[PDB]
Order: sequence, then C-alpha cells, then structure tokens
Amino acid sequence: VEGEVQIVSTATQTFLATCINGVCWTVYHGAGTRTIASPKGPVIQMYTNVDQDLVGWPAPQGSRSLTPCTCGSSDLYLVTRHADVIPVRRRGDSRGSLLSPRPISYLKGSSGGPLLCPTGHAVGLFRAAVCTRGVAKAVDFIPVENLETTMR
Amino acid sequence: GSVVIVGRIVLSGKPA
Ligand SMILES: [Zn+2]
Repeated sequence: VEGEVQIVSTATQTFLATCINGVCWTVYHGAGTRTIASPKGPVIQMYTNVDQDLVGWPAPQGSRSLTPCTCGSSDLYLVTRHADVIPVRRRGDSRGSLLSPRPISYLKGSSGGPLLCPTGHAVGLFRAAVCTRGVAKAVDFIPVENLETTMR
Repeated sequence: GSVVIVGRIVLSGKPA
C-alpha cells in the first residue's frame, strides 16, 4: 500500500508533504532547504520556491502521486496529519473557510497536507491556519497551478 | 539536518 501524503519531521518540527506529479511537495517554512532522507543518503530538493513557501523533492518510496484538480470545484476537503478530513469552502485563489471552525491544535502539524476537491484530486497544499482567538476558521494554501508552473 | 518520513497516509483508506 502506498500513501500520497507522508508525515515528515525535522529536528524541531513535524508537518506533512504531498506527492503530486511525481514530486514530494511541502512548505518551505517547515523544510527550509533541507534534503529528504533516503536509504541511499540525503536527496536534494528538485524545487525550492521561498516566495511560494513551496519545496519539492522526488517522490520517496512507499508513495503514489495525487492527480491535480481539473473541475474547478470550490468545495474543498483538508486532510490532517491524523487522517481527519475537514470540509473547507474556497474563497479565492489561495484561501478557504472551514465549514466548522476548529481549535488551532486540530490543524497543527498539518501544513503541507492536501486540500482535495470532491473527486479526491489535489486543489492545493495547506499552507497556513488563519485563526482568531485560537480557533482556526480559515485556511491559507498553495494552489496546484503553482506546483505545476514550478515544475517548468 | 534532513527531513525524514515518519509515517504515511493512504487517501482511499486502502488496507494491506
Ligand atoms: Zn476536482
């Protein structure tokens, strides 16, 4: 069995990565310019984009890639590091509102995870939690078009 | 340092 989403970690931070189009993407604010561990040694990022908070390495072993969305649906579904799914309604190119706000912790450690459309296709990578008094009501993300362009 | 994979998630819920 292969996973499209991998739970990654650094010496100080744990978050997620998502394989899309053969690349293992994640958020620069978590990975930095780090190499990804491999049973043959460190593997370097294929892409590093500080501006977009995006970095990607070749997809690791035990993974399978996700297909980008092509239906332009605005009904998104965020998957957390605990496998929970959170319905998010898109509000724009890179922002969505949780249908049911949740404690910030509920979303902690999940940046880098996928924002899926009704078909399970990648809409974007969860970038950051937009919260008020500790309650995450919205989500910030990196649309797949960015990943796609970055791969060029 | 380096980023290490400590786990994985299968979207379809596929069991081994
Ligand atoms: Zn779609």
